[PDB]
Amino acid sequence: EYRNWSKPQCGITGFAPFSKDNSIRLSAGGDIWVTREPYVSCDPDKCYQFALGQGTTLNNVHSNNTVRDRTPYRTLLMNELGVPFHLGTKQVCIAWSSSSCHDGKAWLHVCITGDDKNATASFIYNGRLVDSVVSWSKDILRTQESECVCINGTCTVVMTDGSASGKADTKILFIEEGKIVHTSTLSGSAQHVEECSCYPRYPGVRCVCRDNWKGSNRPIVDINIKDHSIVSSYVCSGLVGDTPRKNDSSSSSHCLDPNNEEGGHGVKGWAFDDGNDVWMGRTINETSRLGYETFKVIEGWSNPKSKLQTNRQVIVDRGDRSGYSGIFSVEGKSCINRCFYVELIRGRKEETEVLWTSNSIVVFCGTSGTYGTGSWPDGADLNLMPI
Amino acid sequence: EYRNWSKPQCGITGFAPFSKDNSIRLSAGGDIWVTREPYVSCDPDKCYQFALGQGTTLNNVHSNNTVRDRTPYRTLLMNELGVPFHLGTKQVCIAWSSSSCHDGKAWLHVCITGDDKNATASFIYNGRLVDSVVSWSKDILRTQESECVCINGTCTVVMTDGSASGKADTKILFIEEGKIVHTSTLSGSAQHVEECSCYPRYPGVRCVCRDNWKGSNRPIVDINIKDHSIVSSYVCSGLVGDTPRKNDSSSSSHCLDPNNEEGGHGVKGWAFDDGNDVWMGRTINETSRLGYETFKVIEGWSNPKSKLQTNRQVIVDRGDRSGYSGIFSVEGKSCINRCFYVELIRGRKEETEVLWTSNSIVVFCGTSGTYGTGSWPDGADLNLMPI
Amino acid sequence: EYRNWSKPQCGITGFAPFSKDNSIRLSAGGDIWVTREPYVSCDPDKCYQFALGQGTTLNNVHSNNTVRDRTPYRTLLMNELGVPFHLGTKQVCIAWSSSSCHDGKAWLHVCITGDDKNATASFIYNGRLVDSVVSWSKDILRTQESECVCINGTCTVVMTDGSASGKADTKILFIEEGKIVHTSTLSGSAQHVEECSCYPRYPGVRCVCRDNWKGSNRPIVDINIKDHSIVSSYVCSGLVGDTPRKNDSSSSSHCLDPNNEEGGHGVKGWAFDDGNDVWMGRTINETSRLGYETFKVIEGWSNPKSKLQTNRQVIVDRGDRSGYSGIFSVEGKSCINRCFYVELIRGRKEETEVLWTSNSIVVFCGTSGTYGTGSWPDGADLNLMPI
Amino acid sequence: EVVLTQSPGTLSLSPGERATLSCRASQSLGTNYLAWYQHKPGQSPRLLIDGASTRAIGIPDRFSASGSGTDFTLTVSRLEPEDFAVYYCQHYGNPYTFGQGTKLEIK
Amino acid sequence: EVQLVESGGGLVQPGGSLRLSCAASGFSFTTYEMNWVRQAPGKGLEWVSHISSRGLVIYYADSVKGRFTMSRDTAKNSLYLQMDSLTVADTAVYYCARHYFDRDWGYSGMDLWGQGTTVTVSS
Ligand SMILES: *[C@@H]1O[C@H](CO)[C@@H](O[C@@H]2O[C@H](CO)[C@@H](O[C@@H]3O[C@H](CO[C@H]4O[C@H](CO)[C@@H](O)[C@H](O[C@H]5O[C@H](CO)[C@@H](O)[C@H](O)[C@@H]5O)[C@@H]4O)[C@@H](O)[C@H](O[C@H]4O[C@H](CO)[C@@H](O)[C@H](O)[C@@H]4O[C@H]4O[C@H](CO)[C@@H](O)[C@H](O)[C@@H]4O)[C@@H]3O)[C@H](O)[C@H]2NC(C)=O)[C@H](O)[C@H]1NC(C)=O
Ligand SMILES: *[C@@H]1O[C@H](CO)[C@@H](O[C@@H]2O[C@H](CO)[C@@H](O[C@@H]3O[C@H](CO[C@H]4O[C@H](CO)[C@@H](O)[C@H](O[C@H]5O[C@H](CO)[C@@H](O)[C@H](O)[C@@H]5O)[C@@H]4O)[C@@H](O)[C@H](O[C@H]4O[C@H](CO)[C@@H](O)[C@H](O)[C@@H]4O[C@H]4O[C@H](CO)[C@@H](O)[C@H](O)[C@@H]4O)[C@@H]3O)[C@H](O)[C@H]2NC(C)=O)[C@H](O)[C@H]1NC(C)=O
Ligand SMILES: *[C@@H]1O[C@H](CO)[C@@H](O[C@@H]2O[C@H](CO)[C@@H](O[C@@H]3O[C@H](CO[C@H]4O[C@H](CO)[C@@H](O)[C@H](O[C@H]5O[C@H](CO)[C@@H](O)[C@H](O)[C@@H]5O)[C@@H]4O)[C@@H](O)[C@H](O[C@H]4O[C@H](CO)[C@@H](O)[C@H](O)[C@@H]4O[C@H]4O[C@H](CO)[C@@H](O)[C@H](O)[C@@H]4O)[C@@H]3O)[C@H](O)[C@H]2NC(C)=O)[C@H](O)[C@H]1NC(C)=O
Ligand SMILES: *[C@@H]1O[C@H](CO)[C@@H](O[C@@H]2O[C@H](CO)[C@@H](O[C@@H]3O[C@H](CO)[C@@H](O)[C@H](O)[C@@H]3O)[C@H](O)[C@H]2NC(C)=O)[C@H](O)[C@H]1NC(C)=O
Ligand SMILES: *[C@@H]1O[C@H](CO)[C@@H](O[C@@H]2O[C@H](CO)[C@@H](O)[C@H](O)[C@H]2NC(C)=O)[C@H](O)[C@H]1NC(C)=O
Ligand SMILES: *[C@@H]1O[C@H](CO)[C@@H](O[C@@H]2O[C@H](CO)[C@@H](O)[C@H](O)[C@H]2NC(C)=O)[C@H](O)[C@H]1NC(C)=O
Ligand SMILES: *[C@@H]1O[C@H](CO)[C@@H](O[C@@H]2O[C@H](CO)[C@@H](O)[C@H](O)[C@H]2NC(C)=O)[C@H](O)[C@H]1NC(C)=O
Ligand SMILES: *[C@@H]1O[C@H](CO)[C@@H](O[C@@H]2O[C@H](CO)[C@@H](O)[C@H](O)[C@H]2NC(C)=O)[C@H](O)[C@H]1NC(C)=O
Ligand SMILES: *[C@@H]1O[C@H](CO)[C@@H](O[C@@H]2O[C@H](CO)[C@@H](O)[C@H](O)[C@H]2NC(C)=O)[C@H](O)[C@H]1NC(C)=O
Ligand SMILES: *[C@@H]1O[C@H](CO)[C@@H](O[C@@H]2O[C@H](CO)[C@@H](O)[C@H](O)[C@H]2NC(C)=O)[C@H](O)[C@H]1NC(C)=O
Ligand SMILES: *[C@@H]1O[C@H](CO)[C@@H](O)[C@H](O)[C@H]1NC(C)=O
Ligand SMILES: *[C@@H]1O[C@H](CO)[C@@H](O)[C@H](O)[C@H]1NC(C)=O
Ligand SMILES: *[C@@H]1O[C@H](CO)[C@@H](O)[C@H](O)[C@H]1NC(C)=O
Ligand SMILES: *[C@@H]1O[C@H](CO)[C@@H](O)[C@H](O)[C@H]1NC(C)=O
Ligand SMILES: *[C@@H]1O[C@H](CO)[C@@H](O)[C@H](O)[C@H]1NC(C)=O
Ligand SMILES: *[C@@H]1O[C@H](CO)[C@@H](O)[C@H](O)[C@H]1NC(C)=O
Ligand SMILES: [Ca+2]
Ligand SMILES: [Ca+2]
Ligand SMILES: [Ca+2]
Repeated sequence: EYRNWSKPQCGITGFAPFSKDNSIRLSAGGDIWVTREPYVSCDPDKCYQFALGQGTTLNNVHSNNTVRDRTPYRTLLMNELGVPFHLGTKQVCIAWSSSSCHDGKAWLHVCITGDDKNATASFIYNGRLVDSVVSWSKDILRTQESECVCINGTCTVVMTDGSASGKADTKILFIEEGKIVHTSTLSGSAQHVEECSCYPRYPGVRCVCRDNWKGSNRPIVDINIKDHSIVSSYVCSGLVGDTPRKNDSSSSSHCLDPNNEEGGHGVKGWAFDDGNDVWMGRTINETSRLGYETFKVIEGWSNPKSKLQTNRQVIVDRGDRSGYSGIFSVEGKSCINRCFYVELIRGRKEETEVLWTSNSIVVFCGTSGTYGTGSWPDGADLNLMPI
Repeated sequence: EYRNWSKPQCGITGFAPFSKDNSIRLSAGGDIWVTREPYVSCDPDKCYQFALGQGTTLNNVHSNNTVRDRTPYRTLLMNELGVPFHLGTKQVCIAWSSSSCHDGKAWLHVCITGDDKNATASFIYNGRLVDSVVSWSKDILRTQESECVCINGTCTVVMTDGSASGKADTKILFIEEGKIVHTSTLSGSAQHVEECSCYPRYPGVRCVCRDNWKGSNRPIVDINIKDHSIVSSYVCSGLVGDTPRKNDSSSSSHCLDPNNEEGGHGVKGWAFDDGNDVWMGRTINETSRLGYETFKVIEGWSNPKSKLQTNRQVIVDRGDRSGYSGIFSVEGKSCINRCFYVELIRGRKEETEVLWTSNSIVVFCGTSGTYGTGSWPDGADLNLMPI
Repeated sequence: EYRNWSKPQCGITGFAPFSKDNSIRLSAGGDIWVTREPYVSCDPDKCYQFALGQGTTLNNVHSNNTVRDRTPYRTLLMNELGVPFHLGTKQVCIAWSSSSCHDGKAWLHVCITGDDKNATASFIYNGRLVDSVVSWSKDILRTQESECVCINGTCTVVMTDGSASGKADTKILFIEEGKIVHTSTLSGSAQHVEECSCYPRYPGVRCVCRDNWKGSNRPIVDINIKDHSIVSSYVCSGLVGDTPRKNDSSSSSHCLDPNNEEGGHGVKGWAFDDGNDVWMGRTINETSRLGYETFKVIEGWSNPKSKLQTNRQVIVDRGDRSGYSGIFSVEGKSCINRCFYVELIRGRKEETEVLWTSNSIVVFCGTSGTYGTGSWPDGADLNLMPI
Repeated sequence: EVVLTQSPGTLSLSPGERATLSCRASQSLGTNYLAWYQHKPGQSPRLLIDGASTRAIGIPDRFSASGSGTDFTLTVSRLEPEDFAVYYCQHYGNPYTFGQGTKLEIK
Repeated sequence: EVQLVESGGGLVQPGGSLRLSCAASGFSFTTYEMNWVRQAPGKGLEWVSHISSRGLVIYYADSVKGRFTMSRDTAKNSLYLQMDSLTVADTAVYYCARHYFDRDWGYSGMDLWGQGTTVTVSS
């Protein structure tokens, strides 16, 4: 009944289209939730999409000025993958930060809400409020914004608390049926760790995070699900994945330390490893969240100074808007497949012809077959939609 | 658990009304998806309707100019047979071409999306992206737009790639649990094959396709689900079913070759065989997609030069709009029943009082009892509906 | 697994409120189907409401002039008891007349649609179109408009065909898993039989119908589910239940024949027997469908010339609109309970401030306990609702 | 090999009359690959009629079209001041060819 | 908003070369058929060339055949006309237009047009 992710990793030559929600296009006619920060997670049967909704629909007076991220009204919305966030959507907890697991028996939700100083993280398992934690650093407590990973019933959640540009306390929480059985403080070479995309690299969990303080390469957190031992490093490829980043010709990485290049802010993203090569995805524009491309860097997980791509794909066109992206793993018949989702953000603070901010999602999965080209933007026309 | 379609074919004297969705009539008040190219398929319990939605509702600003067929936003929508495509509809893949099977265990979806030159078919089984293929002819890769057929877990999908008026590469793909185990190139006397309506004629699959290049008779593809051997011919009846077609007084067939009569374009349709007779359905107007009638041609599967109808029915009236139609088989208690669906297209490029294009569906099933007369149009009044 | 209705009848002293849908009140804001001719039926777990929808919602341009009863667009809608007919309602067949059973294994739907001359009755069982029949009298083929009754897998449906004021052919059809195994022509003293409310009076079925030709008392059809032998008579109570009817002081029954009193038209209603007494329900106004009261006539099932009432209840008030009402039986723990539903009609042909016609439903069930007084009208204010 | 001869050259009329333009085709052609365009001078061509019978998106109701085989016809039922321009009939099936046009000028 | 902007019109002495460019905004060339159409001064519209969405040049006008080369970049969404050996008859206003090939119905017809660029071959 429990899920242990024991199978090997599927052979990946690229990613094929899997899903699209068309949320903003449907919001022009119809009642659709205003969301942001989505992700995808699958129980052993099918896949579900999650988002953080702002407590209102888009054709709503309350949709005005929804660019904030921490309000008492944001909740965690869950549907099946494909069903748009209509008014029948079940909102499963109060949260302005969230993460979700399925251990093979029941769903686990980690939901952070409350004051910026004193914040509360509720751990909900099987429809019960099983546990709760308070901020340790008395700052904005926050978590992965994507799926967490369970192996043998022990699920792991990475939670950060502290300054965005400075030393912050990051912890890894080991949860069993909603109860927190252990908590390990982060240790290693990664200085700033946020919004991690974790995947089961049996026998453990590997997370690729964002460095929001001093690096444009991504941190790596290796969690030993068993000994509860944490290792930290940086993604070693010379083609770094965070945005803002420097241009390909003038970019660098350290394999151990932040590269100190255009590392002021960032975006949530993903990466995983195929032998020595690294499969990664990033925005096409190096400064704005415009476009989205995935590719493979040869010897990119072991060697810096490597800038040899292969199997490049353009998921979202260079002129179109993207946002947070993340990884989730799907148990196949003989191996474990890796899929990713891209969040396509539309609205205020970058397009001033509307008063709202929302997002749509596009989902791709790895394939051992062949694939073509394309581009799957959001498609909404905001010049005609209601303000 | 697997489905093998071993029972005989039910005795059919005609078809009785089974379902109607009233999509366009409900779209005037309420949020209903803009769709086209629908079909029906049944798991061993109940029946489901599928469609290709344009990523918007009808009372929507994005509903304007939805007559195109290949956009990055079209997805595959699935409900139970009868439930209209409301905003709670689950859209199961990104696709501007599609087909769907149920092998008795899980649903299989074949979904085509992408650039016209590159195009990818994602094969999704049991909620996983199991396989993927690229265009072989670097043209518009396309598939049946109706249900595919599985026998003993091996499902079969007919996919065409190449010029619409010329030699195109058609292949038959044999899929096992989402994985493509074999691929047979088409061989036989059928020159152009598109949009096939396939049914399990145990021990194999028989598909009646459209000839979009040089014939107004329909092609026939006989797939041996076991030896993976393909045979091709043409529907032998003197009353041909494609539109455009010549008048009944002067129409012909070849039983091997295209008739070279009014074969420039066509419409997706169906036909099957009862002994030597052929049960078929076509539009009442010989040039436009207006009306829909089904009948039986005596010795029509065996003899060109037969124009003898019997058991004629008028499913949609001469002046009411129809469109794509197709077949699907339902396992009965002691035999296999044949049903068909008709797509009733409404909107732009034929009715210039609206800016959108959408469809409704009407479903009939074969019966061994008696039946009456009637006519079941779409019924929407576009003079009063929003533009 | 089959349902045999073997338990006794529950002790009934009156009826208690069970359900209300508030369809018209919700239709003012929101998308709700335009329906009429509803009923209720229960599978061994819960209860479902059915209606004949006009293929449109109420805030719709197509809602105009929906007082007709036979259009190509009416379908049969099914929800759980309580859920209003929103746009997610599954419409289960094309029908402008309908009836529905549950034999303990699967649902049976009898659906009549088509031309007035040549009409078709489809018999759908377990999501398959199992059988079909044509009009025998080449007139308006019609059925119970309420639930049918199954005993040991054999379900019984009463279908009338012919003139409304004259001799019409009524038949009782015995169906097994959707297949019509037998058909008995009606025989007995009942001359005109329509819109029967049937209930399992083990070992058979007892139906109380409407006499639309020459009587204001109700006919009774006793079907022997086993020998397929039909008996007909009239409800013997001196307080007759049809409307139009004569005032209590001047009314009469005959217990064998029509009373020939105000028998021109009528309304669908119900009645059943408790020993010699009759439990019945009718409209409070003797000429219009205004109000609804149920009561018990002492020795009313055996003696014409009895006008002794007791246990009277006012389900809808004298000045509030009612309509079709019917009976359905629910299997209890130790006995069989009788419930009824009342259809509250609102709109055109009686209230000329709107262009539509729709209905709501109110459901009561028998009780062995005590009860109070009340009145549960529809409550819609049509002077403010959209036309 | 199909030469589309627009029949009337320089038709002249006054606002509010009905104007009938004709495109005759050498050999018969599929009657669903013929279109009608409007080219007011100093402005890019605008598509009026498609498939020989279908009004484009946004075109007023005045324009209608018909035809079959070798004959094609366009008619602005009630003229307007700004409906005065050159009108082309195009065959966008094989073989590709345009027309020479018809000039509408206010009298 | 979709728009087409043609550029590169200029004086060319006979025997020369000019490259016209049409930049497209609001759509992708990977799904639309693109056309070059010219109007010589005092004559009607003439269809110069047509390219598919799959990248094949389906047609070149007989006069332009052998001298003009029509191409497209699907990364920048640009259409190009390399005109070689320009004669005085090639002085005209040039137009990039767009139509569609539908799987069900077929070719549709040029609904989007550019501003136009004038190429004058002189002396
Ligand atoms: C139909 O779909 C398929 C699948 O979607 C497409 O096939 C894919 O096509 C892309 C096309 O580029 C292949 O991408 C790979 O890109 C690598 C990175 O270079 C690219 O990105 C960087 C950043 O954008 C750009 O800067 C590049 O442009 C240049 O700059 C870099 C340095 O900055 C230079 O290195 C370049 O030379 C350019 O100056 C590019 O956009 C690229 O390195 C990779 O390499 C292939 O080709 C090189 C030679 O250049 C070989 O040494 C190398 O081994 C690779 O060759 C293999 O792949 C080709 C197929 O492209 C095979 O034919 C060879 O046999 C060999 O296996 C490559 O370009 C992506 O790999 C590919 N995926 C596949 C095949 O699965 C089709 O293009 C598409 N077709 C249609 C009809 O549209
Ligand atoms: C109540 O409902 C029932 C069930 O829906 C209806 O019964 C059905 O009625 C239809 C229509 O009459 C029967 O259809 C058959 O039509 C065949 C020819 O197709 C016709 O339509 C097309 C399209 O318009 C035309 O192109 C054809 O015209 C061509 O040929 C005719 C004459 O051949 C020329 O005049 C035309 O100019 C064209 O050249 C047709 O009009 C027809 O072949 C078929 O044949 C029966 O009748 C002929 C004699 O006319 C016999 O030779 C043949 O053997 C069949 O005879 C049957 O009928 C008798 C009496 O019922 C039976 O005793 C026999 O056993 C045999 O079954 C037929 O006419 C359709 O068959 C029928 N279905 C069933 C199940 O009965 C009722 O009409 C309807 N009544 C109402 C409205 O109350
Ligand atoms: C709280 O709720 C309870 C339950 O809802 C209510 O109790 C119920 O009350 C009703 C109404 O009083 C009882 O109805 C029975 O009505 C019979 C006659 O119905 C009358 O109305 C109809 C329609 O208007 C008329 O047709 C009738 O006939 C009249 O006209 C005809 C000619 O056309 C004449 O022939 C008739 O005589 C009338 O003039 C009636 O007006 C009535 O016959 C029945 O009789 C019972 O009560 C009478 C006295 O009222 C007794 O003499 C008789 O023997 C019966 O007595 C039993 O019931 C009473 C309770 O009412 C007990 O106290 C006695 O001990 C005995 O058990 C009766 O009136 C209905 O039976 C009753 N249901 C119960 C108790 O379960 C309460 O009223 C309500 N209280 C509030 C509002 O606070
Ligand atoms: C439905 O869709 C069509 C297609 O987009 C819309 O029609 C188009 O609307 C735009 C904006 O009005 C027009 O653009 C204008 O063109 C003129 C020159 O023709 C230019 O001077 C203006 O600055 C502007 O660019 C466009 O021509 C027109 N195109 C077509 C094909 O008609 C229409 O607005 C939409 N209609 C509704 C009711 O939503
Ligand atoms: C990549 O970015 C670097 C800056 O990190 C660019 O280098 C500068 O470019 C400008 C403009 O050409 C020059 O004036 C500077 O002298 C360059 N400085 C450095 C640090 O080299 C570089 O040109 C960019 N490359 C590309 C191809 O965009
Ligand atoms: C990446 O996005 C930026 C916006 O942050 C683009 O910068 C724009 O460039 C155009 C000229 O190319 C200017 O007219 C605009 O003013 C610029 N800023 C904005 C806010 O629009 C930039 O070109 C994009 N491309 C890359 C690869 O840097
Ligand atoms: C069936 O179609 C044929 C054409 O294929 C029609 O035959 C032509 O009809 C016209 C008008 O009567 C005549 O001028 C021609 O001489 C006929 N030519 C041929 C090829 O025969 C035929 O009339 C149509 N029949 C019906 C009944 O509509
Ligand atoms: C089939 O449909 C066509 C339309 O394609 C009908 O043709 C119309 O016929 C009427 C006269 O009967 C004309 O006024 C119209 O101009 C025609 N065209 C259109 C586009 O409406 C045709 O009559 C229909 N019937 C058959 C059997 O051919
Ligand atoms: C019940 O109805 C009868 C009619 O069937 C009424 O009897 C008639 O009433 C009118 C008015 O009082 C008299 O003019 C007639 O002479 C009566 N005729 C008959 C046939 O008796 C009776 O009054 C009604 N009773 C009540 C109380 O409404
Ligand atoms: C039953 O309903 C009728 C309507 O069919 C009522 O008749 C109305 O009575 C009032 C006076 O009481 C008149 O002003 C109206 O003109 C009548 N007709 C209508 C159509 O409103 C009747 O009063 C009701 N009551 C009974 C018991 O007969
Ligand atoms: C993981 O679980 C599967 C099935 O539950 C089992 O077959 C496998 O042996 C397990 N792996 C390990 C390492 O225990
Ligand atoms: C998981 O459980 C299986 C069976 O208990 C065991 O063999 C394996 O060592 C465990 N692995 C981890 C990572 O806990
Ligand atoms: C097909 O399956 C059914 C039930 O699964 C079985 O009874 C039947 O024998 C099978 N047919 C063949 C030919 O194996
Ligand atoms: C399906 O499987 C059954 C049992 O193995 C076999 O008898 C039958 O021939 C198979 N049918 C086909 C054609 O695959
Ligand atoms: C009716 O069915 C119940 C349970 O299925 C059973 O206990 C009872 O004996 C049956 N009644 C008859 C008369 O067979
Ligand atoms: C119902 O079933 C029981 C058990 O088969 C049987 O004893 C009884 O006679 C049946 N009654 C009918 C046929 O109504
Ligand atoms: Ca950074
Ligand atoms: Ca054809
Ligand atoms: Ca009566």
